[PDB]
Amino acid sequence: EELIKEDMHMKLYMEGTVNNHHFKCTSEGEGKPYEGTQTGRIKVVEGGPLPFAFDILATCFSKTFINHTQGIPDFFKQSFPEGFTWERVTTYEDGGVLTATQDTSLQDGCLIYNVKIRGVNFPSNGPVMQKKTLGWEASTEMLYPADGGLEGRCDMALKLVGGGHLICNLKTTYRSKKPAKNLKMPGVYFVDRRLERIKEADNETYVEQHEVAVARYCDLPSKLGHKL
Amino acid sequence: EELIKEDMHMKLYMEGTVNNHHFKCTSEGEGKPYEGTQTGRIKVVEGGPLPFAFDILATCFSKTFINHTQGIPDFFKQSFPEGFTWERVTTYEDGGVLTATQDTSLQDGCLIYNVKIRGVNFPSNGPVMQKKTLGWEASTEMLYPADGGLEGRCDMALKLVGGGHLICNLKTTYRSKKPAKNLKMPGVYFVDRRLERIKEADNETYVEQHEVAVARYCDLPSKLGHKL
Repeated sequence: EELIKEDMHMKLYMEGTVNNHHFKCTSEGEGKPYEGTQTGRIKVVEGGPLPFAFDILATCFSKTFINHTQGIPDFFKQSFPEGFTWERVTTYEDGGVLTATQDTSLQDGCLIYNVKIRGVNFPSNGPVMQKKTLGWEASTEMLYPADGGLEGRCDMALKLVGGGHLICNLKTTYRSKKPAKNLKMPGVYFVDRRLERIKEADNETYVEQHEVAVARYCDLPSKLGHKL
Repeated sequence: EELIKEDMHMKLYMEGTVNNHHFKCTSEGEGKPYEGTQTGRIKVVEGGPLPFAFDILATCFSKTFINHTQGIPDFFKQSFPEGFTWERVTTYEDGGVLTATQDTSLQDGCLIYNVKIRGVNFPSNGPVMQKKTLGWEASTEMLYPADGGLEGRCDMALKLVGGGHLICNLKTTYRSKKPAKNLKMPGVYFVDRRLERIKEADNETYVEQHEVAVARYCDLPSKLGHKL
């Protein structure tokens, strides 16, 4: 955590496939890890233009930049210098499935991300393959300790050209590369986010994204103590 | 909404099956619809004792009692006197699937609920059929307008004897019995809840449950206006 400063930069490398279309991306950005804000500027550097909506890649581009306040133990910031990994399956209600695995490390004061994606069964006439999406609504992820790490569960709503939504479900496992001895685990908690597309160009082969993410425990009264 | 007073009572009838076990329940309770709090006292009146954890029925026992503040249009309170319905499928990560359909009406100043449940494929040696559960964690449901009504998506964590969790996903459709002409629809929003078992007796054939539920829009700054 002393390694995670008030301002920090990131660099990312990504490779993957979605329905038999291969691609690679890179990004660089910066943010304020304790305020929960960050910006990523992303280039598709192989396989552009992608034949699918860039939106389905948005959550692959940063858990160190969540505002955990001084009250919630921060699994992610605590993991440095060793870092941590995440592994996710996102399931779309029209059948698309996107798996992703990620490594986060700290090198020369810069966060370094390496992400690998594999998506299949996106319907050819669906909004993702037809590029009829308009970004994500805000969301809430529930995180809970499981087997020495954290698991996350989140349902997200993708805005559609024409006004509807297409929903997906995210199941994520977060694992620290630091021994359990050295981690204070949080209880069950929540991260509220708003991830927004700020800019794009050349048929989505350049995209700028911003996220704000703030953690909380449930602050509702408890009748089991306590309790308002 | 003038029909929904600061204190209101409820009565419920429930019938269903879970893995070839038939049962019926009734409940009666009261709450403060604008404060988002309620209590239900529930009896298993046929098929008791149930061979499964009562916890899987908990979310079948009340959307009128959500605190929507004065800022979020309240789909549920607006629906009266006609009322509304909900239909849900809850999918457990170990394979159990529970479908439920519900009618809410207002009769003589009392809310009346009629619920029908059908659950299948709960693993015989799983925590539900072995009655190794210890209640639910707090949760957040995302609600969004869809096709004249609202849909909800929520992931919940069931506490397990021994310390783990078993996760499930809830997909719900809420439909008003009042014509669209007469409803102000909310935008996408969130309901945070804490549902707690207060009391139980005679092998879970009597259960008292309390819920607190408070709605919010995402209050995080937006870089698309606006924006802190």
